[PDB]
Amino acid sequence: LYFQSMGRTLLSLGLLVADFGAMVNNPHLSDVQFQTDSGEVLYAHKFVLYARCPLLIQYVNNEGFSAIEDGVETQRVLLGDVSTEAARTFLHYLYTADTGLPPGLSSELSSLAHRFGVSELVHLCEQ
Amino acid sequence: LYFQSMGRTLLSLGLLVADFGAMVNNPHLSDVQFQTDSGEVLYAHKFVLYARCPLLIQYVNNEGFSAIEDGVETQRVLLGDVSTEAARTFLHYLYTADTGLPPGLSSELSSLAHRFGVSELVHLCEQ
Amino acid sequence: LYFQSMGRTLLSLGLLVADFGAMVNNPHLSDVQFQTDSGEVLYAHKFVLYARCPLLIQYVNNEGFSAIEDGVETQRVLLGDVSTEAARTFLHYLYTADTGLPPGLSSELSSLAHRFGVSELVHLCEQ
Amino acid sequence: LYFQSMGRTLLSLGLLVADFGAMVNNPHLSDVQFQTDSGEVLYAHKFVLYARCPLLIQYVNNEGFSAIEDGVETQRVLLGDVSTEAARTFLHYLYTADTGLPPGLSSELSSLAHRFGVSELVHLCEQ
Amino acid sequence: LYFQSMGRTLLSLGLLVADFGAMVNNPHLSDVQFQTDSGEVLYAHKFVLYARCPLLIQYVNNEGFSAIEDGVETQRVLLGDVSTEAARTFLHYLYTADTGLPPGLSSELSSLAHRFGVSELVHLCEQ
Amino acid sequence: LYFQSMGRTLLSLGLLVADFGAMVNNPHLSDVQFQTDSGEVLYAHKFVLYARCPLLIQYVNNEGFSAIEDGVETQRVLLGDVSTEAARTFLHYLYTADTGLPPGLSSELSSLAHRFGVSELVHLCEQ
Repeated sequence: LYFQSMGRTLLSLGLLVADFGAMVNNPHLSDVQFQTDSGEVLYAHKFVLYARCPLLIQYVNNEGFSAIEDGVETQRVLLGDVSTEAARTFLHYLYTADTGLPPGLSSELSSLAHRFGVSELVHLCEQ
Repeated sequence: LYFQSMGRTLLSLGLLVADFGAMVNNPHLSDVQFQTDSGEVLYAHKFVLYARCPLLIQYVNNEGFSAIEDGVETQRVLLGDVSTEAARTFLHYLYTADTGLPPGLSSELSSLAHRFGVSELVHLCEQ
Repeated sequence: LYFQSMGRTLLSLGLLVADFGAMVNNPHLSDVQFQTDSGEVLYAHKFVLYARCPLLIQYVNNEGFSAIEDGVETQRVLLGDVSTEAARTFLHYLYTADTGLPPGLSSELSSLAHRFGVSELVHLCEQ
Repeated sequence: LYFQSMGRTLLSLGLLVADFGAMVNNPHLSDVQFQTDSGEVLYAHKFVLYARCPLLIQYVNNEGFSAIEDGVETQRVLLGDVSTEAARTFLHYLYTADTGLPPGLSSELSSLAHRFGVSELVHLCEQ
Repeated sequence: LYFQSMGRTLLSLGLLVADFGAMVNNPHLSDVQFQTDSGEVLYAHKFVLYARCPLLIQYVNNEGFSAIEDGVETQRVLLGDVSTEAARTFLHYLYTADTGLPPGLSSELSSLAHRFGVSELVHLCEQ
Repeated sequence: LYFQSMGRTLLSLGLLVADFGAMVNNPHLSDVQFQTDSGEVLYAHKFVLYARCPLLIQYVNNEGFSAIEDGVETQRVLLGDVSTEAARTFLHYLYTADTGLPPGLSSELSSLAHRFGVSELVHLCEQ
């Protein structure tokens, strides 16, 4: 039953990526956030960062700091020299593995990918 | 939504082939049957034969003849010089496009495929 | 030989769906037809309906009636409250498992799918 | 560049599922845990449960309670009438969408899937 | 690890076809060339022709002749009655197996494919 | 016609890899060969090496030397510190992109892959 079986497999995986995609920049259950030079804040989740990107969660733990936002404590991390759109796309990749990266952002993404050791994303950007 | 979309596609196609597979040698709605030299009768359906194999439905219409089985009229067709297992497998291919052909049968199948112009099945058998 | 093997598999399945697609609304070997409220008649084949959709063939057998068209007897079935285009698309799905459903029809299709228990098509329509 | 592109896509998705798979029953960053009738505790992460399974996170929030384990506070939730292996497999599905479910567990899984509205997993279990 | 494994597989194959594609009409290491009726010369490589197309390398060996171009000896072969674009596309297929054939060329390609026994390309052209 | 189209695509690519696979260690049209420390000679083809592996063809051109074998001149290259089986597998990868590498050879292959810059093969070996 190859077609039924592969069909179920792809469908399940598609639901999973849509489900985690809905958590990108989602303040619900967010325990970490990134502030970009524009002042914009991007909500994230240590779960994803730890699971997907050891250098990034290390940076969060070392360079992040306690902040109160709307009466709720979080770990804020400054993420400088990058557009908010590029930062958001980088998080989207960690959450969803989506390879459809906007070509206008490749330079930034590759810089992010490089800084935090996301080899696979470097390759996406070079290609 | 590539994964959801391809998943749904493969799943639907898998159901379709399982559904038509259940009609192979199924006397329900059968309006044609093949008698092999062993005396065994294989039930089939002109719908499939017409849609999938012009040379076979032509042979059915030209060489077939009226027969009564259990009080019900059908078109019986003699299909000589082939094992029942090979004939059954050939019908299975017309109904399901299943390419997993038992290697022990390839010579017979290829002969059937050749006689009735099923090019694609010839190729499966040579390979 | 994965690529040769999967290639042959997809190719065979593609031929099968094209072959059965050519039977949609095809009066040849048609033993059942649907009349829509517009007066348009859609030719079908009990083979497909029985194999693919138990609730639909049950409705055909229970609610259908004998009709003579061009001197030939068939089972006519009234299929009300649905456009001919939606009915035709529903049959196309039963014959081919094609998931590319015209978005303009999704409401009708979903109603058809629901009425005749085609779960998979309900899902296609919701998504 | 279809093959390079689909290759990169599947590879990225494969890394993602392996990365999240490593978080199944992983106490690191765990903010919720399930206690089964055997007394065994399964570590989980509200991030996944919220994103993937609304009925389960609702049950966690409503029926869960504060617990201290090794001096650290978490939300403990009793998950009765199910083997630990079945519970663990259910979490594995929420984290990874893996469809390769051990057949010995299908009855339990289907019961879990049903209770928490994971339609897709019900289907996997029936098939 | 199906997704990682198939991903690596497709990616490797994609690199291979891009690498050999870069050799189409590439004079580097060319030991055979085709002259079309326009006077245009197409560089090729006996390696590919021998491996992929027995009738073509046979024609090269039988009908080709020694030629000096820029002080370097090669085997020149006249390839008449075909546009350079069609000849180039035919070579591209032998080097890369690319099935995306420009529809404007199908008649020529099919003639080439026929003359040199490239069954698979005949089929691409008919379809 | 997705299934017919992808089927044709995979089938063509499968033929291509089988065709080039038949050239691995094939003395026909061989213009370069590798001698391993066991004394065994592996036939190769500069076409492939140039197209697929710049560092390897550079090594061939710089370190290779003229040799006469059975009265025919070739470029012989010493390839030390590696088993013949590992060397042969490395060539097989350059010719076919086959990712199914024998696990017993991964250390050698990775050393070869590293020495000649075949990044993709390094990754196959680490995984």
